[PDB]
Amino acid sequence: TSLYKGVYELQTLELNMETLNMTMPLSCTKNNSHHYIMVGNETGLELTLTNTSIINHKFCNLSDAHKKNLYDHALMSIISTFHLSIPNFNQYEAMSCDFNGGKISVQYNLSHNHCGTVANGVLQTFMRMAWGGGNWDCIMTSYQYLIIQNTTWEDHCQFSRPSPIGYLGLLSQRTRDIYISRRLL
Amino acid sequence: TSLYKGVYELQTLELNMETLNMTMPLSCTKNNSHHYIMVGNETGLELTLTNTSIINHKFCNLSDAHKKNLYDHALMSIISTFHLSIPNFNQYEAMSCDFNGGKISVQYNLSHNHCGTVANGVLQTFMRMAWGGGNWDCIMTSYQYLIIQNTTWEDHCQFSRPSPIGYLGLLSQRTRDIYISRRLL
Amino acid sequence: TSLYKGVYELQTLELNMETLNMTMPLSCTKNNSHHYIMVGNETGLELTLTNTSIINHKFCNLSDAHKKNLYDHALMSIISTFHLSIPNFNQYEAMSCDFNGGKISVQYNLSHNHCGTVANGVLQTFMRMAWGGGNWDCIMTSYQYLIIQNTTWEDHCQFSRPSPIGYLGLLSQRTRDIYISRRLL
Amino acid sequence: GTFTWTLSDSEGKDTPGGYCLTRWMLIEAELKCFGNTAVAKCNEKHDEEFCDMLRLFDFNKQAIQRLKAEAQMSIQLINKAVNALINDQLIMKNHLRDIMGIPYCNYSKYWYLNHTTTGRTSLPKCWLVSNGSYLNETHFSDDIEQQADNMITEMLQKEYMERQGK
Amino acid sequence: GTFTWTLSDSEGKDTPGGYCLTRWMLIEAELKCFGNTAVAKCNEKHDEEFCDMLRLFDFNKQAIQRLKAEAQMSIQLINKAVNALINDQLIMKNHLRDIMGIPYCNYSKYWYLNHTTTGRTSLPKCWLVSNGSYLNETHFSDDIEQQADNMITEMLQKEYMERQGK
Amino acid sequence: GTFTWTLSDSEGKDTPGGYCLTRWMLIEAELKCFGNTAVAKCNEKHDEEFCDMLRLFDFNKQAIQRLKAEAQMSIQLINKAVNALINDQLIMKNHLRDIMGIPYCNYSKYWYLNHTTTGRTSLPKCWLVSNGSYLNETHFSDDIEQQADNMITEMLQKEYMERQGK
Ligand SMILES: *[C@@H]1O[C@H](CO[C@@H]2O[C@@H](C)[C@@H](O)[C@@H](O)[C@@H]2O)[C@@H](O[C@@H]2O[C@H](CO)[C@@H](O[C@@H]3O[C@H](CO[C@H]4O[C@H](CO)[C@@H](O)[C@H](O)[C@@H]4O)[C@@H](O)[C@H](O)[C@@H]3O)[C@H](O)[C@H]2NC(C)=O)[C@H](O)[C@H]1NC(C)=O
Ligand SMILES: *[C@@H]1O[C@H](CO[C@@H]2O[C@@H](C)[C@@H](O)[C@@H](O)[C@@H]2O)[C@@H](O[C@@H]2O[C@H](CO)[C@@H](O[C@@H]3O[C@H](CO[C@H]4O[C@H](CO)[C@@H](O)[C@H](O)[C@@H]4O)[C@@H](O)[C@H](O)[C@@H]3O)[C@H](O)[C@H]2NC(C)=O)[C@H](O)[C@H]1NC(C)=O
Ligand SMILES: *[C@@H]1O[C@H](CO)[C@@H](O[C@@H]2O[C@H](CO)[C@@H](O[C@@H]3O[C@H](CO)[C@@H](O)[C@H](O[C@H]4O[C@H](CO)[C@@H](O)[C@H](O)[C@@H]4O)[C@@H]3O)[C@H](O)[C@H]2NC(C)=O)[C@H](O)[C@H]1NC(C)=O
Ligand SMILES: *[C@@H]1O[C@H](CO)[C@@H](O[C@@H]2O[C@H](CO)[C@@H](O[C@@H]3O[C@H](CO)[C@@H](O)[C@H](O[C@H]4O[C@H](CO)[C@@H](O)[C@H](O)[C@@H]4O)[C@@H]3O)[C@H](O)[C@H]2NC(C)=O)[C@H](O)[C@H]1NC(C)=O
Ligand SMILES: *[C@@H]1O[C@H](CO)[C@@H](O[C@@H]2O[C@H](CO)[C@@H](O[C@@H]3O[C@H](CO)[C@@H](O)[C@H](O[C@H]4O[C@H](CO)[C@@H](O)[C@H](O)[C@@H]4O)[C@@H]3O)[C@H](O)[C@H]2NC(C)=O)[C@H](O)[C@H]1NC(C)=O
Ligand SMILES: *[C@@H]1O[C@H](CO)[C@@H](O[C@@H]2O[C@H](CO)[C@@H](O[C@@H]3O[C@H](CO)[C@@H](O)[C@H](O)[C@@H]3O)[C@H](O)[C@H]2NC(C)=O)[C@H](O)[C@H]1NC(C)=O
Ligand SMILES: *[C@@H]1O[C@H](CO)[C@@H](O[C@@H]2O[C@H](CO)[C@@H](O[C@@H]3O[C@H](CO)[C@@H](O)[C@H](O)[C@@H]3O)[C@H](O)[C@H]2NC(C)=O)[C@H](O)[C@H]1NC(C)=O
Ligand SMILES: *[C@@H]1O[C@H](CO)[C@@H](O[C@@H]2O[C@H](CO)[C@@H](O[C@@H]3O[C@H](CO)[C@@H](O)[C@H](O)[C@@H]3O)[C@H](O)[C@H]2NC(C)=O)[C@H](O)[C@H]1NC(C)=O
Ligand SMILES: *[C@@H]1O[C@H](CO)[C@@H](O[C@@H]2O[C@H](CO)[C@@H](O[C@@H]3O[C@H](CO)[C@@H](O)[C@H](O)[C@@H]3O)[C@H](O)[C@H]2NC(C)=O)[C@H](O)[C@H]1NC(C)=O
Ligand SMILES: *[C@@H]1O[C@H](CO)[C@@H](O[C@@H]2O[C@H](CO)[C@@H](O[C@@H]3O[C@H](CO)[C@@H](O)[C@H](O)[C@@H]3O)[C@H](O)[C@H]2NC(C)=O)[C@H](O)[C@H]1NC(C)=O
Ligand SMILES: *[C@@H]1O[C@H](CO[C@@H]2O[C@@H](C)[C@@H](O)[C@@H](O)[C@@H]2O)[C@@H](O[C@@H]2O[C@H](CO)[C@@H](O)[C@H](O)[C@H]2NC(C)=O)[C@H](O)[C@H]1NC(C)=O
Ligand SMILES: *[C@@H]1O[C@H](CO[C@@H]2O[C@@H](C)[C@@H](O)[C@@H](O)[C@@H]2O)[C@@H](O[C@@H]2O[C@H](CO)[C@@H](O)[C@H](O)[C@H]2NC(C)=O)[C@H](O)[C@H]1NC(C)=O
Ligand SMILES: *[C@@H]1O[C@H](CO)[C@@H](O)[C@H](O)[C@H]1NC(C)=O
Ligand SMILES: *[C@@H]1O[C@H](CO)[C@@H](O)[C@H](O)[C@H]1NC(C)=O
Ligand SMILES: *[C@@H]1O[C@H](CO)[C@@H](O)[C@H](O)[C@H]1NC(C)=O
Ligand SMILES: *[C@@H]1O[C@H](CO)[C@@H](O)[C@H](O)[C@H]1NC(C)=O
Ligand SMILES: *[C@@H]1O[C@H](CO)[C@@H](O)[C@H](O)[C@H]1NC(C)=O
Ligand SMILES: *[C@@H]1O[C@H](CO)[C@@H](O)[C@H](O)[C@H]1NC(C)=O
Ligand SMILES: *[C@@H]1O[C@H](CO)[C@@H](O)[C@H](O)[C@H]1NC(C)=O
Repeated sequence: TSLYKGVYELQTLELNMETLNMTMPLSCTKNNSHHYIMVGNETGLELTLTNTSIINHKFCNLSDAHKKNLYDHALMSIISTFHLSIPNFNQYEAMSCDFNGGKISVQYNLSHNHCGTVANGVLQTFMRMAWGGGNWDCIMTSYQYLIIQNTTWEDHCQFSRPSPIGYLGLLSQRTRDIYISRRLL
Repeated sequence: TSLYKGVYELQTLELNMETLNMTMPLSCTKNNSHHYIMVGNETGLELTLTNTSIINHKFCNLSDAHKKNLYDHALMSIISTFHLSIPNFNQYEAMSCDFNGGKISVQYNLSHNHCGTVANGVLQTFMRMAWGGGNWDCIMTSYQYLIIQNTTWEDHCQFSRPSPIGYLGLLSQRTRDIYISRRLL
Repeated sequence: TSLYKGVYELQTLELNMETLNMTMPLSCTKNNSHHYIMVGNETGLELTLTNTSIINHKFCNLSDAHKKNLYDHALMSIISTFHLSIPNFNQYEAMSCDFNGGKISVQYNLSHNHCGTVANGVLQTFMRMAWGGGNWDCIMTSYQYLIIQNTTWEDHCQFSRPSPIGYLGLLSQRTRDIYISRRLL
Repeated sequence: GTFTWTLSDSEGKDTPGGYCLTRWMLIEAELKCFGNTAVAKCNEKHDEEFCDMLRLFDFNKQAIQRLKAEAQMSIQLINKAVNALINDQLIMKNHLRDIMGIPYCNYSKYWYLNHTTTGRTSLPKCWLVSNGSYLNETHFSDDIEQQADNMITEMLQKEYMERQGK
Repeated sequence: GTFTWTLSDSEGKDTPGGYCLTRWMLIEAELKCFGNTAVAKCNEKHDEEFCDMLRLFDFNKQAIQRLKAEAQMSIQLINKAVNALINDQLIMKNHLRDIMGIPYCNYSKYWYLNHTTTGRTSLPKCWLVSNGSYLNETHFSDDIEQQADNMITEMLQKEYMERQGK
Repeated sequence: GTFTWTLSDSEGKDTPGGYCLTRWMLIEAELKCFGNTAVAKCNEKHDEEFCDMLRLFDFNKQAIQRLKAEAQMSIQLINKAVNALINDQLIMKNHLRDIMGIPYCNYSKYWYLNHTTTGRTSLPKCWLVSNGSYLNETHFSDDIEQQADNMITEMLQKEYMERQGK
């Protein structure tokens, strides 16, 4: 109905990204706090911002998880990409995990210049990962925990459409801002 | 003899890439199972697919090898690139090594769904490195082991021409798909 | 005063890159031996080639420094980038550090083919980092130590203008030539 | 490096060397075929989000057709192909615009002009979002006008060169 | 990937869609504005050091204006934006030329031509350095002559196209 | 980023701004000089395998001439120059075509057209391989015809613009 130069009618299209599900992961946002990344039609990860922690120990037994080799390889790959993308992560106590039985549960304790804290790096990475919704690029929230757990497929994308863009963009961020912890990497 | 559009004869050329030997590694294939990457005209790496293992221990004393600093630095760099290019490597016992006296001996135990195995990841990296020769992109072979040993220069390139392409392409693959094994890298 | 084609005057401009101080680090050269990378108008790193060592122990307590979390995060990032950019670093005793109280002190011991030594890789990385003007690209100097310590602002750029180019270029070099020290990274 | 994936030949003969998006790939569940002119830009442009989404979709279809698809996912395949498929820096630029409060692209919606009489169209450009909502048409009408002008100038130049050759 | 940062609109109206370098960004403390022709090349070329410095400076300005600046630095911001702003391979090329003894660009100094009568200019190209000193003008005068030749050829071709349109 | 290596000036004066491959770089042990027109495409194209091999060979020669070559190799040098010399994504695309059963380039063999009378040629394109053998010439003759048609159109346009200038 909108006519430009008298001869050019303006038209739009919207891509149904959902059809990419078998060849790339799809991230979406349910609301401010809840976000999902689905891999195929059967499994995925739920990312929750929450005041209720679910892990009450200081362990993250990654090597035992690898040796047991019970987890889903795609989910562990995604988790690794997320963690390697965090900038300036230097408080290993802030991350606790549970992999018993092959499940994937990772919890970041965000409680405490506020910019140079684990909470900021974690939240920036989370913002990049779902890309769905302080000084310089600094982010702060009121949430005490970020929890990442495996989940089955369900139509979660109420606030934003599923998209692989965040994950693909984050792929290049891996190891970009990691610190050296020993002289021999 | 082959005229196109009446006035354009079709001609061809083939590059002798062996002349690049001093500035970049050259890979070639001997047969289905045996492939080589030579560095200059003096030394190189022989990669063999075989049922006959040559190492019968579970050690890989990389730190001690670095300490002694007797190996060829270029060959160790190539080994590092190869290992860092393997996707989703999570069975450290599957890789064994011997470096005494500066020698390089590396053995990947490929014995075992078949898509989600160390065998597949190792074989994809090897396939890229030499360019020779399952679900999705997954690869399986009948060999039980992949062995990497230093070797002297000899005219081995019977099946494929020497080429730097595999190594150069693999350079960008480094660390792209490695897992996290601790919270502080 | 320089006329080309009778109608085209040749004119020049020079950028004051110092004005970028707030958004990217700026490196400059004092003389052959001394080079600096400043971060903002308040802090930075002094890099010195010297015969006078300041550290006489073999420790580098990187993990304790991370745990204590007293250092400047930007300076630690720059140090991490520098170290991860060194090619083929394989003698961890050659690098010593002091981080007590949030200070940064790093000392590379360059004393000893001469090309395949820690001295060569560290010096190439340092040359790249400041870029202020052996066989192949190999570098050798008569200095026994490279010392990196934090410093406050002063007008240091007598020999070369401040520039961010070296740091930005080195960002892509990170981890490109690091050796594997274990099977499970 | 730079993207390299060549688009597969369009199924629809109306656009011989163009590309067609079938009913499954679009929300309006219709078929949209784009001509040679728009698709030729996708080989050389570096800032067209739409050409990166086209490469993604084409890779998806070809992978589904030539490889035996299974429900368990091969993250490795896309992990290796991603930089051959899309410019991750386009993504970074959209992120930077987002964090700076500048209107940005969510790769969801695209606008293009359609020359009713002939059926020729322009290369779709991303419909930007800002403050959580799509921009109103009046906010970027200048870009649409620019697109009409360029499609005019290029058509005139092609017609002139045609006249020249004859 | 490839650089993507779009230059912000020039403050000076003399160059409607061009770019202006203010007194602070230059050592001679004057204002130098470059026209649409030179700045449009910055969108498609990959080897123009000057277009990478323009993108860096524009990023700097935009960050200073849209983000709350503090003296403590956000290293992370530039770490993420770098490849969206500049081609690090340009840097690698200049480094390789340096270590091989070929004159190289150290991003300080640039030369360009000025058509006195009209004031239109060409895109500045780096003044190379070698052996610790700037090249003498006689050492690269051929490139300057070539640039003049390009400025001629292109202007005549645009004028022809103009003739074609009328 | 993007490749940046500028090709060194051709030794042969027959091609003033082109490039020459000496007898050592080819299996047929002869000298092949390509003109400035074909080699100029190598500065802007991103998908020409031949231009990436040219950059590799030129880097090899320049490194051998300006650096003191020794038998022990400086792998670091090529490790840092690689992305400045070639697009690794071209390699990734050829790998993806290989694993999908699509004909692919193994960088060994290249074909080009020769205008006998004048001696001008086109930019060589990789001779694809499939199922362990080179494709038969009849399988890709359409691409050769496309190359001839494009070379004709560009030639006609250059003479027209010449006529324009006079
Ligand atoms: C993450 O991993 C930790 C540590 O795992 C241990 O160490 C690694 C390196 C491997 O060797 C593992 O096999 C080890 O288990 C786990 O914590 C451990 O949990 C186990 C199982 O519950 C505990 O073992 C039991 O502990 C009780 C007695 O503990 C006391 O004595 C031991 C030995 O002296 C001592 O280490 C401990 O501190 C206590 O003093 C008892 O029920 C029983 O006999 C058994 O020994 C083990 O003690 C725990 N280790 C520590 C250091 O607390 C986490 O459970 C695991 N988490 C997940 C989610 O998997
Ligand atoms: C790779 O590295 C392993 C481990 O090396 C050890 O650990 C590293 C961290 C360093 O500290 C090394 O110096 C250590 O040796 C090597 O295995 C070791 O080989 C050495 C040399 O043959 C063995 O030392 C001998 O072992 C015999 C007795 O062993 C018994 O007693 C020791 C001590 O209590 C005990 O550790 C071992 O399990 C046995 O119970 C004997 O001939 C002699 O006295 C001497 O001690 C050493 O024992 C080995 N360590 C282990 C854990 O088995 C590998 O040889 C090396 N491989 C390669 C290919 O390089
Ligand atoms: C990029 O940003 C844009 C702009 O914000 C964003 O557009 C929004 O998308 C959401 C999600 O699709 C839209 O919300 C929908 O609106 C209505 C009313 O509620 C319903 O159709 C939807 O809910 C139904 O469908 C859901 C999915 O099946 C179910 O989960 C749910 O139970 C309902 O059945 C849904 O809420 C929203 O309207 C638009 N906004 C605008 C202005 O159009 C876009 O999604 C973003 N793209 C990406 C890839 O993130
Ligand atoms: C790209 O793909 C092509 C096509 O598949 C592939 O070409 C093959 O190259 C190999 C290696 O050059 C050729 O093998 C030769 O074959 C003949 C016939 O037996 C022999 O003359 C040759 O033996 C000579 O060379 C040996 C090694 O130097 C010596 O040991 C021996 O004494 C001889 O001097 C040699 O085996 C093969 O014929 C072609 N195949 C075809 C169809 O042309 C090419 O290698 C691939 N390139 C890359 C880089 O992978
Ligand atoms: C690119 O290469 C060029 C050419 O080599 C190089 O230019 C050089 O810059 C330095 C630093 O600005 C110049 O040295 C200056 O020379 C005079 C005489 O000493 C003085 O003006 C300067 O000293 C004063 O100013 C300094 C800066 O504020 C103070 O630190 C100092 O205390 C003095 O107050 C200074 O020494 C040198 O002359 C030029 N060379 C030429 C040939 O013009 C440029 O720096 C290189 N750029 C990069 C980014 O590497
Ligand atoms: C997430 O991090 C917060 C902040 O560190 C943790 O809360 C902290 O819990 C510790 C104990 O684990 C408290 O330390 C103790 O506090 C009192 C004195 O203040 C006393 O009992 C001991 O001497 C000891 O110091 C600490 O105060 C508390 N910090 C707070 C509440 O700000 C929290 O436990 C972490 N959550 C998880 C799930 O790990
Ligand atoms: C490895 O590659 C190197 C570099 O291409 C090869 O060295 C080069 O070998 C050629 C052929 O022998 C030499 O050319 C000849 O040199 C002299 C005059 O210099 C003379 O005999 C001939 O007229 C001819 O030009 C070339 O100089 C030489 N280059 C260097 C720097 O040594 C080498 O042959 C290759 N090795 C293998 C096993 O292929
Ligand atoms: C390469 O990997 C294979 C597979 O893991 C290794 O063979 C395995 O060898 C172990 C012992 O080292 C065998 O375990 C033992 O088996 C029997 C019961 O089955 C019994 O003796 C013990 O209780 C123990 O479980 C294991 O079965 C065997 N796996 C096979 C044959 O599939 C092989 O040793 C590796 N090669 C090298 C050179 O290390
Ligand atoms: C580091 O670079 C920054 C950014 O260029 C410099 O801050 C800027 O300094 C200039 C020159 O003093 C300021 O311009 C002046 O500002 C006021 C009006 O705003 C007035 O005095 C003048 O008319 C002139 O425009 C500029 O505002 C200031 N920018 C900010 C954001 O503070 C800084 O000086 C440089 N630091 C060093 C140590 O060189
Ligand atoms: C920087 O590295 C140099 C070279 O490694 C260090 O000098 C070395 O110091 C060690 C002792 O720490 C010397 O080893 C001892 O030497 C004599 C026999 O030569 C004897 O006392 C012992 O049996 C032992 O082998 C070593 O010779 C010496 N190397 C030299 C002088 O070239 C230097 O200490 C390091 N600097 C710092 C600050 O750590
Ligand atoms: C989740 O809880 C926080 C408060 O966490 C408490 O304070 C921390 C410092 C630490 O001691 C925790 O253990 C405590 O549970 C809520 O933050 C409040 O937010 C409101 C609304 O913005 C604000 O007015 C209050 O001042 C905040 N309180 C504090 C102490 O900062 C936060 O809102 C909770 N999140 C949700 C979604 O309910
Ligand atoms: C810094 O000192 C070196 C010499 O270091 C000594 O020798 C080493 C082998 C090792 O044992 C160190 O601990 C010693 O302190 C000086 O190198 C000399 O340089 C001159 C001039 O180039 C040369 O003629 C001498 O042969 C060198 N000496 C040696 C032993 O190699 C170097 O010059 C000193 N640098 C400065 C700035 O003072
Ligand atoms: C490959 O060549 C080696 C070395 O001669 C030989 O031992 C082996 O049998 C060959 N392998 C195959 C699969 O033909
Ligand atoms: C492997 O390297 C060692 C150390 O130089 C050497 O002695 C040995 O001969 C090499 N092995 C082979 C098979 O060439
Ligand atoms: C370089 O400058 C430093 C700092 O002023 C000074 O101590 C040193 O003597 C200088 N070095 C040389 C070699 O001139
Ligand atoms: C640095 O600049 C800030 C303003 O951005 C100012 O507060 C401070 O005094 C300056 N520091 C120095 C040492 O000049
Ligand atoms: C969204 O909100 C910001 C302030 O939060 C405001 O500056 C901006 O103009 C708003 N966007 C629109 C499109 O009005
Ligand atoms: C600088 O020295 C090199 C050799 O070291 C020489 O080739 C070059 O010509 C010198 N520079 C100038 C500008 O003359
Ligand atoms: C090679 O064989 C495969 C099946 O193994 C077949 O699909 C393919 O068409 C063959 N190659 C060619 C060029 O026909």
